[PDB]
Amino acid sequence: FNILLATDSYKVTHYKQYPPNTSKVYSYFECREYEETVFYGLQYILNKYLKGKVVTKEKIQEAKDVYKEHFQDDVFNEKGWNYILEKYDGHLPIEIKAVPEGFVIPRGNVLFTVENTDPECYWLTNWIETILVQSWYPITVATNSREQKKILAKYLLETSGNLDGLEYKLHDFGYRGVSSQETAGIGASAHLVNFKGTDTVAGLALIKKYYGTKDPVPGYSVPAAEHSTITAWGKDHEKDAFEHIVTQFSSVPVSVVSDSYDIYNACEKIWGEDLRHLIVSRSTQAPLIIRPDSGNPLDTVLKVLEILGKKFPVTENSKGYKLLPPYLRVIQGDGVDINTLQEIVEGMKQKMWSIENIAFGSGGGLLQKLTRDLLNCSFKCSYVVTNGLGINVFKDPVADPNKRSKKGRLSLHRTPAGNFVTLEEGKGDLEEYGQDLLHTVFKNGKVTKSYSFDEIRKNAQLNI
Amino acid sequence: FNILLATDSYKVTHYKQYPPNTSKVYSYFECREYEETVFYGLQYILNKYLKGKVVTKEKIQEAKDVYKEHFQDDVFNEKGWNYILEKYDGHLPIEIKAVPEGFVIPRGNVLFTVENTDPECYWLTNWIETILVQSWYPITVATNSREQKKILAKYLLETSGNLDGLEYKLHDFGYRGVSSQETAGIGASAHLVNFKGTDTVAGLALIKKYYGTKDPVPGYSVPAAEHSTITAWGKDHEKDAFEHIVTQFSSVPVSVVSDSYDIYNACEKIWGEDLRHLIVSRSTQAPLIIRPDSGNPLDTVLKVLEILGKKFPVTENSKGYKLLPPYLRVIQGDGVDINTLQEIVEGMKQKMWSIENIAFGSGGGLLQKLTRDLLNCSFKCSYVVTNGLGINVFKDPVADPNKRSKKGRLSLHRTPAGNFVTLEEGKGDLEEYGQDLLHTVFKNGKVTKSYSFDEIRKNAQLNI
Ligand SMILES: Nc1ncnc2c1ncn2[C@@H]1O[C@H](COP(=O)(O)CP(=O)(O)O)[C@@H](O)[C@H]1O
Ligand SMILES: Nc1ncnc2c1ncn2[C@@H]1O[C@H](COP(=O)(O)CP(=O)(O)O)[C@@H](O)[C@H]1O
Repeated sequence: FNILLATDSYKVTHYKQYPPNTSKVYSYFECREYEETVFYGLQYILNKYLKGKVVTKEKIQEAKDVYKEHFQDDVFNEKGWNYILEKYDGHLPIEIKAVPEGFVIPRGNVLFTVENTDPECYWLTNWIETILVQSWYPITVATNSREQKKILAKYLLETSGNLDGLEYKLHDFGYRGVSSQETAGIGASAHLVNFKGTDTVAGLALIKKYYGTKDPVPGYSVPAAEHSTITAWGKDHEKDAFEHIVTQFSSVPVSVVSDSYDIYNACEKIWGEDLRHLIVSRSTQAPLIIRPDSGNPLDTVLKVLEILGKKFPVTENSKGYKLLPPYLRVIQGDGVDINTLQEIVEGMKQKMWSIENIAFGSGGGLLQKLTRDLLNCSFKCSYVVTNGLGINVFKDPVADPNKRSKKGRLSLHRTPAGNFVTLEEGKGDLEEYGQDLLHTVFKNGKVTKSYSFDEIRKNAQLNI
Repeated sequence: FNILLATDSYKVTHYKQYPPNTSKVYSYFECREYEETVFYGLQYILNKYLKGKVVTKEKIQEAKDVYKEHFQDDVFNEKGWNYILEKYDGHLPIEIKAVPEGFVIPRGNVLFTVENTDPECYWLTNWIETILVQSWYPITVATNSREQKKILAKYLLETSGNLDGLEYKLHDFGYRGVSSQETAGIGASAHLVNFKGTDTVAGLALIKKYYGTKDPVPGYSVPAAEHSTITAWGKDHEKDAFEHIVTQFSSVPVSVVSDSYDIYNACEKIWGEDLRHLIVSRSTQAPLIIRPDSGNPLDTVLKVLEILGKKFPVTENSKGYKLLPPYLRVIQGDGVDINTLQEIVEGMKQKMWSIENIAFGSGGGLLQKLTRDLLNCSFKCSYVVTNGLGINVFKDPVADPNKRSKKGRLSLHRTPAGNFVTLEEGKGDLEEYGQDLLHTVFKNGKVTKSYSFDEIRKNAQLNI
């Protein structure tokens, strides 16, 4: 990895575009006015890409050669990078201040600020915009995950009277459905800010390396069939496949994909009749989890539940909602995103089914179907010093007031009612609103302030 | 990077789930029935992740320990993995056959197949599903980028009578808008199958390392302002910003974001009067490229063109469409995806503006707003050998015929009319349909057939 090659091409020329005698460029990240965002993921970037000796004589030469061909010209700022190498032993002269990770913050508030700490390196702040802006992704995954947890909590409370099991109710199965290995680890770690369940091993390793937890792992999984392990038995042997699998995993929970040929038949005749004896013997600590995986997600779930309700001993919990026996559960892993999750739980509640009966798996919906537009993640310059004079800078496009950016030096504060406000134009120096909530997390090549994953989870909790 | 840790967790238990006495699991990848897809990206994954000695004792222990905590149980198949270490010096006993990269293939056809080459390794075919299915992403980016190129081609032809500059009409600005560094490089390279322009330099490194071109670089870029380099001058000095930049880059094309404050004023009064003299003197090889970046994408483009056509000498081309002077162009980079690109060119044609006038930048729309669902990318088992008998396996969910998978051993053929057919149930052996288009690309830890990026581009060409 070469930081000199991890920027948008066109930023290679920007050092020639600033007003002459600019000694300072100060920029900020916000999610422009999903009402509140979880701040997560910056520390990963600081550690993996930004900290330490990131410039070498070989990296300079590599970038020189690449840009010569990419531009067919010599725009590359070889001198500026040589300066950083010689003066700072390749350590970036940059200060980054940030809200603590895990913090839940309303939209349109400053989340982090970047500035150069050497006047020669005015051009550096925005060189690193590209890399730092990728934090949109773990912010957005964490926020969307947390929004889903809010929905799950509402209906579990309504239908059961408590939140037992909540943190296992939405499980990450997005490994194959993301755009890369590196994305898999980052997104899975972001989901684990809110939940405990992941099939994406790389998330755990990222957390261990970049954040740290008290546990050996933050993420968990249970044995489960896939279509290949059922259909390999042949069409006429779906029952033999079912019986082999539940018997192989008779004392731990086991998920079994049941829609290979006919989901309604598998539930009513195979699970509900031929193999019933192997289900009702099972422990509360080791349920069979029936997995539909096709058809209309709500309609399938309701019909699966009605079928099981006629074949197995259903009870009524203290809220008046129907509850399967504890050795039997359902998981819906097909077509799950925030919208369909809401429809499924509302539709279950309407038909008097406890949210205790169900859990969810999500892949693309959880980790891939998300863009920087969802939270309007944006990084803009708000303050420059030119000729020793500091000036408040901003954009304000005529045709879109939503893209208006903030002015001057920024700080984040608690209001007297305990909400958040971002003060502009250096006004946080007036001290009418207490101390700035941003901390310096990076300075001159060093990470200066850090958070364990446990602090992060704590910060990201629902009100409850 | 540990391949034993690069699967969905639940797959760890699948060696216990297949029928006893199974010696072969054969699986295939298709984009289930955007009617034709560009097959691109597998060769990256083969080289980075799959080839050579991928198993070591250290990797085995690491996996063993992680899995003990994740599952809170001993389910990891140490014996299977140790067998591969000792018998094959850690090389994967797997054969993969694939259609050549760059091939454009209709929906619902086999694109690659995977099988174990040693009966002891039956479980390995689907171990590596997760990592292989990640090919959905470069497949999908290349396909969606080619589809935008068809739209571009159509309207450029209709409005100008040729395709000059087509390969430069859609520029990749998606670096900051993707989910990670790795995605950035994979996505940029997939876009370069169809176009020449990227600001994501990692795409170029990937292509050189994994595919190779006779070109010194496969992608190119031009000097461009951002809001920071314009707004830094202060609100009253937009004109000085503009002036400084076009003078810095007088002899090459230069793109200037013009909507910081009021794009309509910038075009009419700043470019159109104040700085008109610095524009009209410019070379055809070095235009000013005006960049709007807000408002309704179509409306803003049209109004920008209306303003400019009143301040600058418009001609009418041989097809009757209006054309700005060669020193003056426009680039829309805001809000651009396949849908809006189509609306803009059609809006332009309706108002009698040539598509020669415009180029497009796309970020999230190009590299991030895509999922596995768009082309229904799917990997499924179609054939097993159990007790020395081959059986044809498939799924066929009652409620969703779109999810029916293919049966038996598969091959891809040219039809007599020159289309594609996938033969099922090993019927390709009857040899009624000429050569199987799938070629072995991986066998037993070695990459066996490679494509340069040059063949890939040639294979992915438009009809025209
Ligand atoms: N064991 C499991 N439990 C719950 N959901 C699962 C699951 N295995 C797979 N899924 C669901 O199915 C997705 C993976 O898609 P598949 O490759 O199994 C089916 P298809 O996309 O080929 O039609 C996951 O992202 C998840 O939503
Ligand atoms: N030089 C340029 N030419 C064309 N489009 C550009 C561009 N620079 C940025 N863009 C467009 O804007 C996207 C980057 O978003 P920005 O951070 O510049 C504005 P915002 O996202 O904060 O509202 C790029 O992916 C691209 O579509």
